Amino acid sequence: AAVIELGYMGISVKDPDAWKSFATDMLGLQVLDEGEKDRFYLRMDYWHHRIVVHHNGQDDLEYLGWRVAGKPEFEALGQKLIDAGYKIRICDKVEAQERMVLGLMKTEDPGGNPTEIFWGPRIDMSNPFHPGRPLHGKFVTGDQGLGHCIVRQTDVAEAHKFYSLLGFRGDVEYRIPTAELSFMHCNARDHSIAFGAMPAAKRLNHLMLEYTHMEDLGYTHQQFVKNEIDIALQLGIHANDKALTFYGATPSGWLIEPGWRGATAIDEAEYYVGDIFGHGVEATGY
Amino acid sequence: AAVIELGYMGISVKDPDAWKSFATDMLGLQVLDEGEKDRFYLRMDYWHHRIVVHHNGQDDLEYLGWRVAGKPEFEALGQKLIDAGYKIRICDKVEAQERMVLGLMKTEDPGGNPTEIFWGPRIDMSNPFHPGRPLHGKFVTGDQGLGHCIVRQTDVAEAHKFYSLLGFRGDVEYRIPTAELSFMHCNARDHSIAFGAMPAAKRLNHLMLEYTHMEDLGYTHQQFVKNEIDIALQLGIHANDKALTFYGATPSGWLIEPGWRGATAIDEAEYYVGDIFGHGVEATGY
Amino acid sequence: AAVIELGYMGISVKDPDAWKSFATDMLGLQVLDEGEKDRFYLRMDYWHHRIVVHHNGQDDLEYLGWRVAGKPEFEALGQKLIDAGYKIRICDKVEAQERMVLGLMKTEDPGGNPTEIFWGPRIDMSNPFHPGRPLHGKFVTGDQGLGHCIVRQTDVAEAHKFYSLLGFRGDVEYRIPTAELSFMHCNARDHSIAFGAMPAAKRLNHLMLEYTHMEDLGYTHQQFVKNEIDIALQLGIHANDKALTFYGATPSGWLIEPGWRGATAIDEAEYYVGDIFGHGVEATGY
Amino acid sequence: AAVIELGYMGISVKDPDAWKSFATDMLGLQVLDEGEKDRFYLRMDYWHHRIVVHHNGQDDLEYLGWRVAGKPEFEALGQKLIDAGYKIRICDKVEAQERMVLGLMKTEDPGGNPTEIFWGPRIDMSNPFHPGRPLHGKFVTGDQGLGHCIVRQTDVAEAHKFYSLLGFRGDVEYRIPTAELSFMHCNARDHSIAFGAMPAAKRLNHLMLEYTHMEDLGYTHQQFVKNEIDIALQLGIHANDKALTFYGATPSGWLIEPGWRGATAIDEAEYYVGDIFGHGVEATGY
Amino acid sequence: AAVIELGYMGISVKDPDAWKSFATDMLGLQVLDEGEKDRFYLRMDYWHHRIVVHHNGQDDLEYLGWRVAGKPEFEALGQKLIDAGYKIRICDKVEAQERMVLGLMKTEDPGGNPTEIFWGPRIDMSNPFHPGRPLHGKFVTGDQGLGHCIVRQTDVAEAHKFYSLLGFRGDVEYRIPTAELSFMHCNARDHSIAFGAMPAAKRLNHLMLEYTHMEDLGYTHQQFVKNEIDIALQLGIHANDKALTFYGATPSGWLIEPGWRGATAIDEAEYYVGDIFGHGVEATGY
Amino acid sequence: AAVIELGYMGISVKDPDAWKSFATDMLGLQVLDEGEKDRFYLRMDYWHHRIVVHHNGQDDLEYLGWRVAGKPEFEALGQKLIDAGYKIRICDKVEAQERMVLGLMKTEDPGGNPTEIFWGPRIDMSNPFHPGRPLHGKFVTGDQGLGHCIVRQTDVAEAHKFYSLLGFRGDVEYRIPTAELSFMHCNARDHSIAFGAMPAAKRLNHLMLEYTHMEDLGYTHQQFVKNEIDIALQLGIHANDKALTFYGATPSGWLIEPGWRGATAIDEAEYYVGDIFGHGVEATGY
Ligand SMILES: Oc1ccc(-c2ccccc2)cc1O
Ligand SMILES: Oc1ccc(-c2ccccc2)cc1O
Ligand SMILES: Oc1ccc(-c2ccccc2)cc1O
Ligand SMILES: Oc1ccc(-c2ccccc2)cc1O
Ligand SMILES: Oc1ccc(-c2ccccc2)cc1O
Ligand SMILES: Oc1ccc(-c2ccccc2)cc1O
Ligand SMILES: Oc1ccc(-c2ccccc2)cc1O
Ligand SMILES: Oc1ccc(-c2ccccc2)cc1O
Ligand SMILES: Oc1ccc(-c2ccccc2)cc1O
Ligand SMILES: Oc1ccc(-c2ccccc2)cc1O
Ligand SMILES: Oc1ccc(-c2ccccc2)cc1O
Ligand SMILES: Oc1ccc(-c2ccccc2)cc1O
Ligand SMILES: Oc1ccc(-c2ccccc2)cc1O
Ligand SMILES: Oc1ccc(-c2ccccc2)cc1O
Ligand SMILES: Oc1ccc(-c2ccccc2)cc1O
Ligand SMILES: Oc1ccc(-c2ccccc2)cc1O
Ligand SMILES: Oc1ccc(-c2ccccc2)cc1O
Ligand SMILES: Oc1ccc(-c2ccccc2)cc1O
Ligand SMILES: [Fe+2]
Ligand SMILES: [Fe+2]
Ligand SMILES: [Fe+2]
Ligand SMILES: [Fe+2]
Ligand SMILES: [Fe+2]
Ligand SMILES: [Fe+2]
Ligand SMILES: [Mg+2]
Ligand SMILES: [Mg+2]
Ligand SMILES: [Mg+2]
Ligand SMILES: [Mg+2]
Ligand SMILES: [Mg+2]
Ligand SMILES: [Mg+2]
Repeated sequence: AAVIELGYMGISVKDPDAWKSFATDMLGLQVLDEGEKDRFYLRMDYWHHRIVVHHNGQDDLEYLGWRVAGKPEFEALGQKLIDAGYKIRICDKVEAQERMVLGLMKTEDPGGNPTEIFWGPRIDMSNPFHPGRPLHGKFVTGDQGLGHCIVRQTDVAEAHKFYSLLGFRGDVEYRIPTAELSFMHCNARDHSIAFGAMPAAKRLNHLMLEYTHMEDLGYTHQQFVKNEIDIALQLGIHANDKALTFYGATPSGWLIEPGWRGATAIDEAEYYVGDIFGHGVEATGY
Repeated sequence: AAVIELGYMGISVKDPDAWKSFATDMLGLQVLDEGEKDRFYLRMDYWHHRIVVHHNGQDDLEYLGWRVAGKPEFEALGQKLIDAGYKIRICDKVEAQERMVLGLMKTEDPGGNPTEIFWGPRIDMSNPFHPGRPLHGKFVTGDQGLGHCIVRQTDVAEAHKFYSLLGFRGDVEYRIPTAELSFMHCNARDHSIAFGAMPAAKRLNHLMLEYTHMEDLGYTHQQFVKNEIDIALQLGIHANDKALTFYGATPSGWLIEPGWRGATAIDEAEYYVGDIFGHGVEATGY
Repeated sequence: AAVIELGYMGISVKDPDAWKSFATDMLGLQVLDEGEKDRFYLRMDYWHHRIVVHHNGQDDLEYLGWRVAGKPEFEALGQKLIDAGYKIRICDKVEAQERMVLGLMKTEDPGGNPTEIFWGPRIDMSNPFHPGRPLHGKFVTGDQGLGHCIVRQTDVAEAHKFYSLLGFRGDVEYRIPTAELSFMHCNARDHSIAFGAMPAAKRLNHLMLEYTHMEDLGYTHQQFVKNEIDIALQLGIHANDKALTFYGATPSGWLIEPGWRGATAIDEAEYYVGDIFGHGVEATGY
Repeated sequence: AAVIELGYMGISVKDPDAWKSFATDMLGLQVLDEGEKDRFYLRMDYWHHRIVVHHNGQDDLEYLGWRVAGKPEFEALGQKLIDAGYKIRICDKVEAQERMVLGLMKTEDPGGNPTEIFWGPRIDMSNPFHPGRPLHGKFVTGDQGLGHCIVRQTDVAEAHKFYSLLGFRGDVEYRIPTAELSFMHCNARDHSIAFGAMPAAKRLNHLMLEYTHMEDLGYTHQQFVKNEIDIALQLGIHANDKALTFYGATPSGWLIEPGWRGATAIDEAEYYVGDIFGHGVEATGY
Repeated sequence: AAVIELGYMGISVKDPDAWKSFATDMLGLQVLDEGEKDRFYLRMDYWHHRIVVHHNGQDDLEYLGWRVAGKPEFEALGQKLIDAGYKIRICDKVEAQERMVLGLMKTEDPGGNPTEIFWGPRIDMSNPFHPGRPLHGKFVTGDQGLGHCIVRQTDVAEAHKFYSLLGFRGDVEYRIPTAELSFMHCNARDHSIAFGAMPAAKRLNHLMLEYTHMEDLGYTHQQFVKNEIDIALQLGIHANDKALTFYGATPSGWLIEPGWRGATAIDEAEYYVGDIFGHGVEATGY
Repeated sequence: AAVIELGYMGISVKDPDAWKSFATDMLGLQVLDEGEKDRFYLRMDYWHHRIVVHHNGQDDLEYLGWRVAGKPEFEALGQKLIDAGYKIRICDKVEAQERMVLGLMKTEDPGGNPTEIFWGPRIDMSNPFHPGRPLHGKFVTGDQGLGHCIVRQTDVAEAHKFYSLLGFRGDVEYRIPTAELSFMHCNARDHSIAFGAMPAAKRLNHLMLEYTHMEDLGYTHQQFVKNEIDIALQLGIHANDKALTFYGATPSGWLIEPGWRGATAIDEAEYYVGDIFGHGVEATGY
């Protein structure tokens, strides 16, 4: 037992007001403002938060927060990382409290992406999720964590070694006429992290969030079209996770992938040379 | 495989007659009197008993009895405790027979709470449970054991180490504006033991018993109100176990927590800063 | 829609104290004494009662109480009986209140058995069933009513005509080397009333009561043997209802048939020439 | 409510000993000999019998026995037949007892096939089915009756009118390059009676019996091949009932159709111009 | 993985003809006679046999045959027994073929009961079970093996050590006012072997066989009563396995325990001081 | 975790055009021609292919391709084979790409059958299976792989050792009056590889392919009969896998076994001395 979900993530942004409107109106996320001068939160479920939005930022990813079941797994994984030669820091109580977790360690993946491992998230059971716009349904989180990210890597083999140590499984799932793309899971979500060896100006290529209801995905798509927000890739279904998704611009320039109907992860490695349908390029430059 | 349930407990009381009326009328427990001069039994199910009520007492907990599956697990856990430096005594046949078990060992937890580990409880299949008052339903026991207790500790870290060795799982689940409260499970019951570092005049803070039917919980609540018995904390739902419960005075001064609809234990550590609703203070001094 | 269950019955007895001990210890029925000088009640479930036990009696049946769904069905069946030439009396409020029902009519079946038709039984939801001895389970009642009775008839064809008018279905199900026995249902209970053309000193041959648990039936059987109460017919399984049952003496001389595992009534008429096994004569003269 | 199953049938044979061996070894039916000089019985289930085999016979069908639910349906259908101009006879008790039924009437269908309508078959629950050879499974009977027959008709429209009056449903289901074949159901069995306008030397073309297990059908097929019994039509699946079946000679010259996996009857009329596969002619002259 | 079922057993008898009639008529077992001069077989299911009945015998147990999953488990358990100091013999092909198994080893338990361990039983799928009398149902075998036996032991602790090594689980389950009785399982059958420290003239106290249907158990009971065969213990339900059973004499003097409705084995050790009901002594001297 | 399915196989043929017509018309496989001069593909499902058909061939098996879950299992099994003394070659990227897999190693089994182990098959999710003739259903593949093969062996013990190392389970399942036949599984398919010690001119005795629908199996059988293709063994059911199958000639002379309704593999070794029914010899010389 090691990493069990993508529990939270932090991003930094240059336009917090635009991000609040985008998150609520375009996606249906809930804005939680605790009156902090430099950040606010986005909720998806009973967790106090799933995304921390830092102000005065770089319009990129700040950290991914990977959950382990408890203290025993936290301690075991820490030692495992040390023994394998990785540089980690166990955080003090102030730093853990900043993230609202019971235990916290910080490191960087082989691509330079700041990576946090924690146990004991804060759950606000007294405060049920209340979406930023009316929703037919809710989000798929639970044992699948918040969603998935594709992040920049320079050495795919080293990236794979690192995430394997963290307890992820997966390998090259697409060979695109040849670019190889690798996808890894740490729970039932088909993938939680993925990467290839392509150049990228930003740490974060995209974040995928999953609705329980197709009606919310469709309405989200309609919101993007109505507000003339760039759709980088049109609606389609992935050969790996079988989800219906599209990719749209965020105010930070990296992409959001709203989706629906993701399939369960499998440990039997398969690869494909294309998607089931759709996901055609529309807006260029992403 | 180690401890699998809170199998029995012993308490001592100053007023056995009051305890008989309380147990039967207020809670629906069954009184079994085997004609012993110094004790009687309370039943909840087919077990010969779940609670031993000793006379001429201190109005506090006398022992918690933790079950293991069988002799192999009993022997293994005994040696484990010895190897870790804890002081245990394997009881002879007379002492085992007193508790009506096939094998028995005695120790104390780090807080000084007398702790028994046993295998092979006596089950009276010929003698079905017959509650002390008419019930709509029955009690939740089975693989969840009799209920849960909160007991006094002086060193939470040492307590955690001890119960971890016994096969329990769990950690700090509430941070209350800061008091930290730890809750541990050894089966599907969300918790069977819990504790914090607060001072306490008694070993036992409260015992929780769970009804299968909301109607019995409601009627129990009504019995407390009708008989003007102190309700220390009003009806509410816990963020951790999701049960509907209240807390009322017993004749011994420590609290009973009658409840309904407890959720299954989880190994993924979460924490909260408050309950879902209710559990407001009413009667003070508990 | 007409008669839907055997809702209650009244019996009269010469020895109420013996009947109280018998009902509680031998059968597990609940005694309810409302302080009336001339009667007490036996409960099986949430109904205020299922059996009224009148004192200063004849050790026989006093009345069968047949339930209809509501007032519309009550009125329709009343008129149906009148139109077919049967003599009925619609009872006033005092008489209805005596039986604790909202509407009541009285008549006699063609065999002279006093027959009541009612709607709106009193249900004491606040007062859950509490058996007269510890039980593993409870009784089968609900949409199947309290049980079944075999009652005396002089003209089977006329009896059949009467119960058919009341909404029962069924005919000759046994031809015994030749005695013909007829069995009729008004709900899922395989039969609620049955009869043949044999002579009988009493209105009531037997009453069948059904346990949910085989363990209670077995213990009941053991109670009869231990207390040296006559077993008229030994354990066996009926070809029609497939229940495991035996027949034992009551203090009134007519028989009780405790049983378990009755099958659902069928509208497709079948007959048999014997039972599946058992039901051999033991104590003679019943 | 009218006819609900093909309950029994009678055949007459010239070689009873050959029929006993055939029924037991080739089909797995149970022979019941009640010591009558002129007949024996074949069982398939708990019914006393499903087929009566008369000696000194014509090697053809003697009667089909159609069940109604009870006396009310029996009386109603009798009057219906009379009112429509058909000739029926209500049988006395001796004649009913010969067939082991509670009520019996006799007529002929428009093709001259002797037709009986009855209620109240004799079920020997004390005497479970015991097949004439070891079987993996048993027969499909229950609410589907014993099987189906194809019988001779001279006027298909009149036949249809008659069976419609009896409560059957169905029409032309095959148009074979053109011969029209009509199939009618009276319960979940896809068909219980069928016919066309072709000439036939015998009343009975074939009887279909259905096994619960494919292994028994296969072994039956193997028995026919091993004993060099004519297979008139090879294994195949019918477009209407979707059953896997073959057709083999009986000692009487008409055909048995052993089968497996019949589909539920439908009230929505369909037709086909051929079967799904197989049912090719092998032995000619049937 | 070690012993997974009681696969077969061998007994020797003085009166084979009496045993054939008893097995078929009284129990519904199938007699298979392969024309061997010194033995015949009893079947319960698709296995070639479950019981070997040797002639010219001692009216006692000859061997218990314990199945392991395959060759790897066979080899591992053999070495385990050798390493623990037990005396075993690996049988040659002739001896294995005598038992109709692919691999066979022979030893004796600490009580002197001949004990065989094997893999690869012969299953006659072509030859479905055909009971020796008509049955409503069949036997419970499959992953539960043929039944259970109680056998003589002189040293219960040594017996327990031996069966524990074989992969069984269980301990003292009854303390009878004090006699201790131990019961061990190797699959879902509540127990497959049991023993105490009481003296016994024979190796075998009783064999329990389980019907799928209560109707067959009842009819079996009726057969014993009708044929005036001693019933040593009357119908009752065991506190441990919850089965309805009785105990009757066999022609060899040891007891058969026909039963119905056995519960699943549990690894959590419980004990009782009596049964649920019944099992009263009738015929003495067993 | 080691081999998890028969993922693909390669055959070589002398008449590719005949094989195309045979595969499509007689079996319903899909022909995929990628324009390669020396080979084409047969599909059964979403995999790019299940069978590679090489031209200019020997009318025999060229290779069996055994799948492992992923790279870790591939590497572990490779080392396991090396450590046990087997000769393996890890293939370069060109060779892996030829088979359309992410990782590939080559060896020979002890019988000389070329054996490939791979991970990461190419799945064409964009290109759903389209059978070569209309089908009622599809093929059974998924976690059961493509089917099973019987291949030539010279030393059954060495063969068993090799496939055991690969993670297969199974042993002798038939003893035929004596020829011993061994059957091994690596997933839920009852067997994926089988063999005996009989002489064979070809590596491949037969390939079994399984339909989801009996109607397709029947139609396939009909196609063989219509086109006068040799049926070596007639329809029957295997005692081990319980499937309905027949065996027919392919254009290469080795046999295809089309079938339906295979049972789940079991780890508990059984043997038989014959099939359930059928599988009688028809066309000789196979
Ligand atoms: O390393 C792994 C992490 C998670 C899963 C997993 C968990 C639940 C469902 C599906 C896959 C599988 C893995 O091999
Ligand atoms: O420009 C990019 C396009 C696609 C991916 C990508 C998508 C899925 C998995 C791995 C990488 C990453 C990129 O930086
Ligand atoms: O979640 C994802 C799953 C699959 C692909 C993908 C599919 C085809 C080509 C490139 C990327 C991209 C994703 O972001
Ligand atoms: O130490 C442990 C003891 C018991 C359970 C458990 C058992 C059943 C359901 C849920 C949790 C989980 C544990 O980690
Ligand atoms: O006065 C007290 C109040 C609350 C708890 C408590 C409740 C739940 C878990 C741990 C400690 C313990 C106390 O002694
Ligand atoms: O069973 C229990 C679960 C949770 C709490 C609790 C909740 C909030 C604050 C303090 C204690 C107390 C309990 O007795
Ligand atoms: O007159 C009738 C009364 C009751 C039922 C019935 C109701 C429920 C289940 C089974 C039979 C059927 C009848 O024909
Ligand atoms: O002496 C009697 C014996 C049996 C029945 C009886 C039992 C079942 C149905 C109908 C009548 C009625 C009697 O008066
Ligand atoms: O409820 C009953 C069901 C069937 C019979 C019966 C069975 C055989 C012969 C006589 C009566 C008697 C009953 O009291
Ligand atoms: O006249 C009819 C007789 C029987 C059925 C029937 C009953 C059960 C299942 C399917 C069809 C449908 C009819 O229209
Ligand atoms: O020679 C015959 C061939 C076929 C049928 C038949 C089969 C099915 C339905 C209706 C008639 C009837 C015959 O007399
Ligand atoms: O039960 C039957 C269902 C269908 C046909 C049939 C099918 C095609 C042509 C002719 C008869 C024949 C049958 O005996
Ligand atoms: O040694 C053992 C052998 C068998 C079972 C078992 C298997 C299936 C169901 C219940 C218990 C449990 C054991 O501890
Ligand atoms: O005479 C005897 C009576 C009972 C048992 C027995 C029954 C169950 C378990 C263990 C021993 C064994 C005996 O030899
Ligand atoms: O299978 C058995 C289960 C339990 C007992 C038993 C129960 C009470 C006292 C003595 C033996 C005896 C058995 O043969
Ligand atoms: O070596 C083995 C490989 C596969 C299975 C298996 C997997 C799924 C279902 C049934 C058997 C069992 C084995 O012992
Ligand atoms: O001629 C042959 C006949 C049968 C098998 C065979 C079939 C199943 C399993 C193992 C071998 C192999 C042969 O070479
Ligand atoms: O898949 C198969 C399963 C069983 C046998 C078999 C059965 C009996 C005798 C010989 C081979 C042959 C097969 O090809
Ligand atoms: Fe994505
Ligand atoms: Fe609590
Ligand atoms: Fe009755
Ligand atoms: Fe037919
Ligand atoms: Fe027993
Ligand atoms: Fe095969
Ligand atoms: Mg994946
Ligand atoms: Mg917890
Ligand atoms: Mg009836
Ligand atoms: Mg039809
Ligand atoms: Mg046990
Ligand atoms: Mg196998």
